[PDB]
Amino acid sequence: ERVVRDSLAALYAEEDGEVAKVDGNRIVVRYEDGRLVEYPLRRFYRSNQGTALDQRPRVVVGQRVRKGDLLADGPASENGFLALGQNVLVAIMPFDGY
Amino acid sequence: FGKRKGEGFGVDKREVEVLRRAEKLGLVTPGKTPEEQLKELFLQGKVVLYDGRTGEPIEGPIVVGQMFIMKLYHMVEDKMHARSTGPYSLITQQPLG
Amino acid sequence: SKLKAPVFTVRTQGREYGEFVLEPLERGFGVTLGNPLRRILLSSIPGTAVTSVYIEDVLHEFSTIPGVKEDVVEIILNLKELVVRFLNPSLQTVTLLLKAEGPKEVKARDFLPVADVEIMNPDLHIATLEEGGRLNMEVRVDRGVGYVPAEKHGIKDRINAIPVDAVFSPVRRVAFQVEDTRLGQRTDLDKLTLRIWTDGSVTPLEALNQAVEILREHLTYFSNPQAA
Amino acid sequence: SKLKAPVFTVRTQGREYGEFVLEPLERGFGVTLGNPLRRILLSSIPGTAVTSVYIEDVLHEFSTIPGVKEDVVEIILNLKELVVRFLNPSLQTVTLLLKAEGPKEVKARDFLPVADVEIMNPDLHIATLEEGGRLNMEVRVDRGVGYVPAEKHGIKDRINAIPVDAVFSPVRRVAFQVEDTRLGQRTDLDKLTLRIWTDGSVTPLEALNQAVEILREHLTYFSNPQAAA
Amino acid sequence: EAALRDLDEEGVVRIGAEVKPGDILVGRTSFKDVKDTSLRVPPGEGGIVVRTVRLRRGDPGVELKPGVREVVRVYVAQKRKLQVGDKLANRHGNKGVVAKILPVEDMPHLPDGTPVDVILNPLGV
Amino acid sequence: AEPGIDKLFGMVDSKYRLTVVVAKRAQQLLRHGFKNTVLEPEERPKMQTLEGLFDDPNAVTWAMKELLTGRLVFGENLVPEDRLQKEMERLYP
Amino acid sequence: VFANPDEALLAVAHGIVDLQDVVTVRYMGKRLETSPGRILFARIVAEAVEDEKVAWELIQLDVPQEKNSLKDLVYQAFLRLGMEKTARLLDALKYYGFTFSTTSG
Repeated sequence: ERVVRDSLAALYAEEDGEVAKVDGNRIVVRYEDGRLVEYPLRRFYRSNQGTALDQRPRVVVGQRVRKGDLLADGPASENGFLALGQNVLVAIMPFDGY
Repeated sequence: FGKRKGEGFGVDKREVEVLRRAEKLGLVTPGKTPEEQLKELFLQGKVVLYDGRTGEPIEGPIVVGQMFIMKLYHMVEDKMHARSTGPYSLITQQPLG
Repeated sequence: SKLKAPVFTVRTQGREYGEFVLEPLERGFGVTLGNPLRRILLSSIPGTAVTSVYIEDVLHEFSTIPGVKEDVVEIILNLKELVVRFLNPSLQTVTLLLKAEGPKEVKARDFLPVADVEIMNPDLHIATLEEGGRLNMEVRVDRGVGYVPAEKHGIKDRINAIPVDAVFSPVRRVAFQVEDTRLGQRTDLDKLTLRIWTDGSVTPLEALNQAVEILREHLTYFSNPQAA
Repeated sequence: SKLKAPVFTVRTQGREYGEFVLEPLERGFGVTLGNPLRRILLSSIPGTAVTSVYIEDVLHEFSTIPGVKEDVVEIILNLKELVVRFLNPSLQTVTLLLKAEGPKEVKARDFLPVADVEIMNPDLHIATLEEGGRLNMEVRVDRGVGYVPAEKHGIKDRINAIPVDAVFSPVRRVAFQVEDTRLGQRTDLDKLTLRIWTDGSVTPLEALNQAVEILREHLTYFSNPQAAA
Repeated sequence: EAALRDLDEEGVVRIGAEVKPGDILVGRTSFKDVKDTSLRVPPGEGGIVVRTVRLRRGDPGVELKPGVREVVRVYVAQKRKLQVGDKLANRHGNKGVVAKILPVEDMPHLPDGTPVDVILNPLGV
Repeated sequence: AEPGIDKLFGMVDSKYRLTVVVAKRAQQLLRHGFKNTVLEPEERPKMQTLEGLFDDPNAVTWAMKELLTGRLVFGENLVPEDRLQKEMERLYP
Repeated sequence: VFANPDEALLAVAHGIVDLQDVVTVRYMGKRLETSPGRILFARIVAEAVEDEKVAWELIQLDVPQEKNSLKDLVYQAFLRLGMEKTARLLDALKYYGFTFSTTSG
């Protein structure tokens, strides 16, 4: 979680507030200050190495968000945790020389 | 195992054969019920496994579990390359790299 | 000392789970019967799958829709979990139409009814629409067998349609259990139990019957010896 | 779009060896057909075997016979390889009697003829008698399936009889191989090769046909659910 | 016209078109009375065209090199699935190339019917 | 392994001489369109395609088979090259 | 006590004995106190080299087959039979080794 947070890849709520608008390219949040803040989302962007880095919203309209709460997941992130691969069922055994 | 026992199933014959083999291998203690030996194998991280091609079990218990695995940036798609003829260099007149 | 014809027992749970017991069998015949049936059930049972998707104002899979939380890739991922039952054996392909406006939670039940077509998981979540968002979709569903990648079939009905990887198999899981039994004086006889989990499009009994028919047809092929 | 019916090819070496090729097949069907056929061929083909042996002046299988070079084990092992064919289906068990004396090479054909029974390998070597050696034996032959060890049945005509392991199976060995093959654009098809060694009483083709018929008869059992639990 | 289907009226491939090796992405002609010098997809590449960017002389903030009237860039996307020859690794230094993809019915499975997803050789430990 | 490779290796004093002989015989077969072969019509190397069995196009395989038959003579200074080629052309245009 | 290797391997196929059990088998006119697995290995070599006596001469029956014994077998097969038959033997060894490593557990 610290690795995900410190890379500035994901989006977190600046203050305590409530989510007003959610989209595949936009999140508009209404903070308790009364100020509307709109965060655009980076979508299908080419990295230096050709990989696609996009942010996907993880919040719903009307949801209450505290300070530091996750708003959108970055690339290789699952609910704010570093997600570099997949959890698979493995067996440790030889198999026909393959 | 309680899942299996609730549905009304006992120990498989193939599991009995594997338990005999593991008893010979020294992985379980002789004199216990098949469920106790199965639990001993499970506590060693090993389960009875069946071969999908034949349906017979693997002759010994096999380590099975969840593993975290990542795909690496080295992709065969970006590497496979072939040439018959093509561009040549200015001075040496030899194929480019 | 030949064995009497075994008894065959059927237990069913919904349209999705089935247990089929055959006992008593000779020693070793439990695996001999269970394994080929399991392989055929997991490999060769025909079913239905989503093969094509068209979305209005969408040009490719790598785009987003205004007013919709999920991108097209995630929408197609959700649509790949749709279970469609064809009530008619002759029916080969259908096109389901979806029209929705936000704010709402578009599920599989929001598809317009079609004759001789049923949706076995109407609660399956498809998309989330906010105020101002709209979703107009046309989903083409085909009959088939096996796993056919989108790059293989390449099915497009319109210019902007997106081909979808098709997983036609309706069977989700197959297990079989061989248990010890006896008959009078004989010992070490087999009792076979097949456990079949399907998606509800096809029942376990139907899948078992089709697997048995396929095995019988393949056994037929050993009937015409030819010289080498 | 289902694929054309496969081609079945045979290659027979006497009554003893056979190769059978089935191709092309759908992906994965090679082992799906090979494994059950191998199990049935090794386990369920009806046959005959020597099941018991009585020799006078012999108290157990670890004894010896004066006048005969071989010990009891060698005669029992030679009898294990005797191939006998029953001619009528009503016959179940047969006693074959062997009278021999004098310096001689006792072969299979020296057995006293019984009716509706045929020794397929009369040239098989049973024993060697020296001067002053005698051999009076009664071998009990039954019909069965598979392999049954002597201690499992333990059948004895009388108290001095020696039980013998019954190799009922007429099939001596089964091997099979699945190879990748292609037809047109498709490249994941299977070609299945089956090699069968029998003992000569049944040809490999007949054994394969019997195994296929057994599998079909077992598949017919999935039809009428008497029990509806 | 089979080679010019996906180009728009400005000579650039349209967004959403699928492109395969040999297909034209941007059309261009050079004074040879003109000859084909178009941009095509190199061998072993291609996919779906997702973006096009055009920069012309005079556009605010553009600093082209002298002599170049305009520049066109095309962004093409691919969805890559796991295939034979790809590299996988765990966090403990075990790395390997995928050598075989088996159907589900060939995989080893638990007695409850669940098949495994990956088979690792014990000789690496 | 190539069929009869042990015999071929035993037929010569040096393995490179075997390679040279095989290559030269393959060139001879290619030059005359396989009409100068010493193989009987049932020893010809075959190749299996969809239409049917045809002649093997690979001349090196033909050369090894011919060397196996033992009907070819090889050595140093057997015949002048020009006369050899002219005579070959005379028998096989 | 088995009359021939086929009977011993058939008994193995029926679960009577395992490949690692020591029994008595009659092979090549002799009574060998050996295991069905070693008999099977001998048969593998004999069928690979298409020669029963030479294969019997090449193999070391009374030891488990490991790296050094297999290397010595390959060298002796090369010397006695030639590289073509050595290649056949190597392919057979590879196939059977993979097959038995998969099911060994």
